Amino acid sequence: TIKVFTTVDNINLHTQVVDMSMTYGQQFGPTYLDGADVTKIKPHNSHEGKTFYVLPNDDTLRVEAFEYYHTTDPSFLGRYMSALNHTKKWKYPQVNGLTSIKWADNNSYLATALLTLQQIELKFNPPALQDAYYRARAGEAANFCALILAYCNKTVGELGDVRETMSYLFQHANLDSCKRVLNVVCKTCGQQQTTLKGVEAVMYMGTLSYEQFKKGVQIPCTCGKQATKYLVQQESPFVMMSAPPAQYELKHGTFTCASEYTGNYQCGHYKHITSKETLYCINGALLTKSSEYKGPITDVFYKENSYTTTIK
Amino acid sequence: MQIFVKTLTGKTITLEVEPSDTIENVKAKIQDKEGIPPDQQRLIFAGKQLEDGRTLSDYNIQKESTLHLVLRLRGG
Amino acid sequence: MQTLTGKVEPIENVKAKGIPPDQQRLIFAGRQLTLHLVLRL
Ligand SMILES: [Zn+2]
Repeated sequence: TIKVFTTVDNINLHTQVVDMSMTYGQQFGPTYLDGADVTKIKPHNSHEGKTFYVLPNDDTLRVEAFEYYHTTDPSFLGRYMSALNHTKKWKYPQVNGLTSIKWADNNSYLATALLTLQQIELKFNPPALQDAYYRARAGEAANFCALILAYCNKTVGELGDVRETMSYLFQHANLDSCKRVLNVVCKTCGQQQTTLKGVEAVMYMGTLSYEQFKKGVQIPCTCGKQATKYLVQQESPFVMMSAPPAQYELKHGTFTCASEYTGNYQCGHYKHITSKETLYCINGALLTKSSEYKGPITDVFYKENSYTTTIK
Repeated sequence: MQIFVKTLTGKTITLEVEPSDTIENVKAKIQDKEGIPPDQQRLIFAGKQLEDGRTLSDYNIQKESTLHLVLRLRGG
Repeated sequence: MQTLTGKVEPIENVKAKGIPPDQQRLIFAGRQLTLHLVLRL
């Protein structure tokens, strides 16, 4: 026999005595060593003192897993470990102070999400995401990227959508206090006010322009006439304005960051535009600085705290 | 009841639905009209993303309402 | 005898005890039924 540690979270370790004539699977169920599936493997001498991830098979491991990850999905650990074996081999260059990802395995949407997360104020609820985020900001982003893939139900190499990725991650953020109040005005019907909370308070699909949302957008009224919809109140640390990709000018100092999507609905590529002392276009490991930027933009992020309209 | 769905080309689709229909059920009806696989479809109501597992009732969508159909992006 | 952001006598009844029961999911021993409240909105 040898001594090893089992874990679900790599924080709480459980000392185990393993029979060296039986596989890890027979003693622990599904078992992983640094992302590698060792379920069907017999213990090796050099495994002494090593930490193994295990699928929860008792009340202790199940509570620890839920407290760390905030999911009961029995596939989560397997999907996370499968992703981590790839994301450990990616490169995470510092690009003028932000952790990016060198292009690999169709990861441009994931790199764009990672760059955006470092520029908006967000508190993750699951300790797994809080812990991995801090490592990612320091340049050790493999665990964070593998968690993003697992939470978003994405495989390494799968094409993806930044808006969708941010939406799924926002479900695991403390947006409880985020609030949006909208008004829709029809000259016939009168005025209808809607309040949205949490994730729905920080997302919009149909215009990239925060200023246009504040000024008003024309929408159909079910009476058959056009109504005006405008933002009455916004209480959130940011907003994400999205639209189907279209040519758009990004003006220095008027936004936080943005997603550029080139290509079509079968296959495209993301770049990340950020407003610093000038405009930065981050393309994986590559950085280009320019005084102006026009391209096919699909997401724009703006800083907020509390906005109240002056429209009466 | 009937709702309208506006596509990326500006084409308006007319569907027959019930308040208890899930967003998944409305996507199935768009695939009957237009042949678009549900997994590509993203339905938007006045800027708000409608989610799988919710109902048209959950979003207070009424007769003669207009939805917008957009498509998932495929970035690598 | 005595949420994910951090906020009886021996489930429906604990749910019974402003947020309707139907939006509440309760988690004990890392399993859906310290208990954990998960919300469906
Ligand atoms: Zn009207």
